[PDB]
Amino acid sequence: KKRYSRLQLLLFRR
Amino acid sequence: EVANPEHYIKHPLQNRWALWFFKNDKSKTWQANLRLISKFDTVEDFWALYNHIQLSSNLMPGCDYSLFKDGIEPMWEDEKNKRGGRWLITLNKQQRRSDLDRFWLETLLCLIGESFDDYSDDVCGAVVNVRAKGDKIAIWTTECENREAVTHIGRVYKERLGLPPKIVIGYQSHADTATKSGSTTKNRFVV
Repeated sequence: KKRYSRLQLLLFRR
Repeated sequence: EVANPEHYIKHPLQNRWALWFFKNDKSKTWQANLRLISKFDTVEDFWALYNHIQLSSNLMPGCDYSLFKDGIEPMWEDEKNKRGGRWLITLNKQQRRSDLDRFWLETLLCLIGESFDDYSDDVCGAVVNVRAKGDKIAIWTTECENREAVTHIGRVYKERLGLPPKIVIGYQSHADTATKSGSTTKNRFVV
């Protein structure tokens, strides 16, 4: 299963 | 040897999601006013979508965004919604400015990130209703009698939104909302 933290999601925007 | 996937793969989501738009046009039916925008299943594809679309606070009165798991339509009559319900966030006219867009992005991130631990499978989607009378954001879950799941989802969502203990939010089954006498629907749960 794939879980992303909020932080991780924002970082992957860059 | 092959290339290291870390260097070039998009980061997959657990689910494929679909973003929908409801256009307020009283000359057309509800069905004709609800359309798919597009679907995505990676973090990078989510941002490509989010980055190019209007913020909820800039939509015309009466319009909605909805983000639902692929194959669930954003209507309570869908098989996965009919026995379900929603955690409802009501915003006053001042919160349009201070909270609507932050709360909606937080909501999207909760969904795509699978932020509900062991209860992520109960989540169907979320809706933001942009309304002159007051905006609403809701997370929709699949079964209103899954007390453990619904309560867990609520606490997670409340804390992700950063609402203080003083603030109380409610969960309402879609059936109860549909059959409500008067303006207010009774809460099956509160957190």
